[PDB]
Amino acid sequence: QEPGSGIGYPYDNNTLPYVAPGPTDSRAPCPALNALANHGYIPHDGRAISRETLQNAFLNHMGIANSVIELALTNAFVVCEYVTGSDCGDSLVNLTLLAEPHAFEHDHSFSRKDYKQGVANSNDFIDNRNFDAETFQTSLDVVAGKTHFDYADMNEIRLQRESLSNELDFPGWFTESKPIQNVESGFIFALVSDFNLPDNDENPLVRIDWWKYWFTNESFPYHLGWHPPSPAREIEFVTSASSAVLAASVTSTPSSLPSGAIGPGAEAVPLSFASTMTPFLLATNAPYYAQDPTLGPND
Ligand code: HEM
Ligand SMILES: *[C@@H]1O[C@H](CO)[C@@H](O[C@@H]2O[C@H](CO)[C@@H](O[C@@H]3O[C@H](CO)[C@@H](O)[C@H](O)[C@@H]3O)[C@H](O)[C@H]2NC(C)=O)[C@H](O)[C@H]1NC(C)=O
Ligand SMILES: *[C@@H]1O[C@H](CO)[C@@H](O[C@@H]2O[C@H](CO)[C@@H](O)[C@H](O)[C@H]2NC(C)=O)[C@H](O)[C@H]1NC(C)=O
Ligand SMILES: *[C@H]1O[C@H](CO)[C@@H](O)[C@H](O)[C@@H]1O[C@H]1O[C@H](CO)[C@@H](O)[C@H](O)[C@@H]1O
Ligand SMILES: *[C@@H]1O[C@H](CO)[C@@H](O)[C@H](O)[C@H]1NC(C)=O
Ligand SMILES: *[C@H]1O[C@H](CO)[C@@H](O)[C@H](O)[C@@H]1O
Ligand SMILES: *[C@H]1O[C@H](CO)[C@@H](O)[C@H](O)[C@@H]1O
Ligand SMILES: *[C@H]1O[C@H](CO)[C@@H](O)[C@H](O)[C@@H]1O
Ligand SMILES: *[C@H]1O[C@H](CO)[C@@H](O)[C@H](O)[C@@H]1O
Ligand SMILES: *[C@H]1O[C@H](CO)[C@@H](O)[C@H](O)[C@@H]1O
Ligand SMILES: *[C@H]1O[C@H](CO)[C@@H](O)[C@H](O)[C@@H]1O
Ligand SMILES: *[C@H]1O[C@H](CO)[C@@H](O)[C@H](O)[C@@H]1O
Ligand SMILES: *[C@H]1O[C@H](CO)[C@@H](O)[C@H](O)[C@@H]1O
Ligand SMILES: *[C@H]1O[C@H](CO)[C@@H](O)[C@H](O)[C@@H]1O
Ligand SMILES: [Br-]
Ligand SMILES: [Br-]
Ligand SMILES: [Br-]
Ligand SMILES: [Mn+2]
Repeated sequence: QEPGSGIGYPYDNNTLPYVAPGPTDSRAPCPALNALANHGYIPHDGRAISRETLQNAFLNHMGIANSVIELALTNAFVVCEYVTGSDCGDSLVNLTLLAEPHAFEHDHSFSRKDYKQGVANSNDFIDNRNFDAETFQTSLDVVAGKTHFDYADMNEIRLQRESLSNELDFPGWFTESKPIQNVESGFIFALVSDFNLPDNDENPLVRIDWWKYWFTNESFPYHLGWHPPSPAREIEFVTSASSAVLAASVTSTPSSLPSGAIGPGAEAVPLSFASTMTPFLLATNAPYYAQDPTLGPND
């Protein structure tokens, strides 16, 4: 928000306003990076981004400590080298390359379509990067009529997304990605669980309106009482939440789940790509921004 507005105070004492991305700006498949870039906490054009810029942006503006993004930084740079064909040093070329499929970006996302979702021909691909309202609605519908949800609910959401994706994706495309997805499940708990409840740290419940605002608007739900977690969330919280989601008993089982969907997931690890492997072409769509309504500088 506008620095003088004091909307972030006393959690964030140095805010910057929301500015919609323009057609030439680079955006990510990540709702967090996109929100940061929309505020200029990382470059508004989404290009030439250092590790420290990301670290400071997450820590100072979203209450996410360095430990939370350690692997994510490593993997961002692995993907940058893979896509561009050379080492990216400490300047991530852009955000858009992070939507390279079957890499850091993955199938069965909560709010994005898959790279080959619903395509008639094997060579076709679609926008697996920008926010997709319909896809996100398939996630929200699992918790329809509710204001909050718990670990077991999140487990049901990711299962619904896996089932839909396995059914809709071009045959042979679908590839399950429980370890990366469920770090992101833990990220959702870390950012938008309800810290106003007494047992938040031990038993976090996602506030659905906060989650919807963040994902749909790619800006921060201050108007709904949200603020950056204080103290900043650490990696322990995230991976514990990840484990808890996958540990939670399944009471409704969708059909067409891939093998071993239900049960513990592997620890997320650094990505690696063979030098002989050429990257898949990136979707070229202009960056998404909220238009129903469009957002003001304080939104
Ligand atoms: C340098 C740090 C980060 C990088 C490079 C990064 C990268 C990515 C990428 C490539 C995806 C796409 C995966 C897919 O859904 O197919 C993604 C998704 C996601 N990211 Fe980030 N991320 C970072 C930090 C964070 C943080 C700190 C949060 C919140 C605390 C966050 C929240 C999410 C969520 C919730 C998704 C899933 C979106 C969906 O499934 O629709 N990210 N991220
Ligand atoms: C973010 O950065 C990525 C990585 O550099 C950009 O994707 C790449 O964009 C270039 C164009 O600048 C594409 O190069 C073209 O490739 C075709 C076919 O290989 C060739 O005939 C053209 O002469 C040109 O070299 C490249 O394919 C593409 N990489 C991938 C894997 O899709 C991306 O455009 C950047 N996005 C933004 C919004 O900045
Ligand atoms: C995206 O942000 C906009 C702007 O903050 C939200 O619009 C507001 O919605 C609330 C209800 O929750 C109203 O009190 C305000 O009057 C709205 N303002 C405008 C301009 O409409 C919008 O709800 C957010 N989107 C989501 C899905 O959370
Ligand atoms: C992205 O741009 C490419 C050309 O630069 C197209 O060939 C791709 O099909 C893809 O097109 C989509 O996104 C662009 C934004 O650059 C739109 O202009 C198109 O209408 C399309 O949605
Ligand atoms: C914001 O400023 C107030 C008043 O000086 C201070 O008490 C608070 O610690 C600051 N918040 C942060 C995150 O530094
Ligand atoms: C989240 O983190 C837990 C613990 O590392 C994993 O089991 C899960 O698969 C996801 O990566
Ligand atoms: C989540 O999982 C990691 C291992 O993946 C632990 O290091 C952490 O303490 C938390 O349980
Ligand atoms: C790891 O940490 C999470 C979040 O604090 C808990 O919910 C979980 O039970 C485990 O202790
Ligand atoms: C990972 O961690 C979670 C939360 O502590 C457990 O519920 C799960 O069984 C696994 O050990
Ligand atoms: C975990 O527990 C639930 C009940 O909470 C069962 O429905 C499920 O089959 C699993 O054993
Ligand atoms: C078991 O409980 C889950 C949520 O924990 C529901 O989504 C499901 O329909 C069943 O009642
Ligand atoms: C739905 O069905 C699966 C397997 O049939 C169970 O693992 C799950 O607990 C739920 O009952
Ligand atoms: C229980 O919930 C699952 C996952 O959301 C559905 O696939 C199933 O139809 C039932 O409603
Ligand atoms: C987004 O842009 C629209 C213009 O259509 C305004 O009406 C709105 O206030 C917001 O700034
Ligand atoms: Br670029
Ligand atoms: Br489809
Ligand atoms: Br796994
Ligand atoms: Mn995806």
